[PDB]
Parts: sequence; C-alpha cells; structure tokens
Amino acid sequence: LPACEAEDLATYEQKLREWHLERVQLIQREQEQREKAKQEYQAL
RNA sequence: AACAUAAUUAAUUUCUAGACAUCCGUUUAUGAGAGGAGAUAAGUCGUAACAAGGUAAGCAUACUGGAAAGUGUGCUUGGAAUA
Ligand SMILES: [K+]
Ligand SMILES: [K+]
Ligand SMILES: [K+]
Ligand SMILES: [Mg+2]
Ligand SMILES: [Mg+2]
Ligand SMILES: [Mg+2]
Ligand SMILES: [Mg+2]
Ligand SMILES: [Mg+2]
Repeated sequence: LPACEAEDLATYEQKLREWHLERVQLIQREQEQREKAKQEYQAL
C-alpha cells in the first residue's frame, strides 16, 4: 500500500490540473455566449 | 408572437395569442279583400255573326252603350258590283 499511495497521489495532482483547465474552458465558453446574447438582443 | 438555454455522449425550449359574431340582402309559405278563366246546366233579356243574316264582314284605334254591340277614321276581301 505505501507504494500505491505515491502513485495514486501523483495521478491525483495531474487530475486536479486537468480539471482546472477544463473548468476554465467552460467558464470562457459561457462568457462568449452571454456576450453574443447581448449582440443578438441588439440586433433584435 | 417567433426568442432563449445548452454543448468534452448530447439536447432542451420557443415554434404564439384573438376574432372568424352579426350579415347587407335574397327566396318561399301564410292572404284582409278584390278579380279572371273554365265547366256545371233548366233559365232570363235581346238577336250580334253565318244567306246581300235582312245596315256586307273584319283589322288597328277612338268614343259611346243592359248585353251582345253601335258610330267615326284609314286599311283588307277572308263580300257584292252593271241601268
Ligand atoms: K252587324
Ligand atoms: K243577324
Ligand atoms: K255576309
Ligand atoms: Mg249585318
Ligand atoms: Mg237590323
Ligand atoms: Mg274595333
Ligand atoms: Mg252612338
Ligand atoms: Mg250618328
């Protein structure tokens, strides 16, 4: 078990960084659609 | 009235809401009362037509009359025409 903890903890740090990047993408995509929504109302 | 969410399998939602009510008219039935035509069928009043029907007849039209009918004007023969 001691050896597995080191391996699992290393993967855990990688997952945290992967999750952080994916979360930022969702936040950015949300901002763009909301900005477009304003333009759509301006056209409407 | 027609947008908005969502999106590291992908989908959700919108994609509406009133007013289609009277009609203006148009047909038919009802018929106060007033007429017509026809038939019923013994009658009444005249004798208008058919004979040159006893005023030759008729047409259009006008007027007149119990009723057929009478009179005028033009027209027709589906009348006559030698004294
Ligand atoms: K006569
Ligand atoms: K007569
Ligand atoms: K005659
Ligand atoms: Mg006569
Ligand atoms: Mg006579
Ligand atoms: Mg006459
Ligand atoms: Mg007279
Ligand atoms: Mg006279």
